[PDB]
Amino acid sequence: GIVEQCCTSICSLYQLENYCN
Amino acid sequence: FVNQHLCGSHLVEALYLVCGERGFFFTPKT
Repeated sequence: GIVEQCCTSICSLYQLENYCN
Repeated sequence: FVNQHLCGSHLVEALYLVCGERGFFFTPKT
């Protein structure tokens, strides 16, 4: 999920955006 | 070297920015 994708690893804008409501 | 990881309060601030008026759900690990 978001912590593994963006904290442990590095994520891109549309990966982040997909977590939005 | 500069750190690209987004963790903790920095991660929820990123969501606040990108999600804008759409909002979001989030669960702190803390």
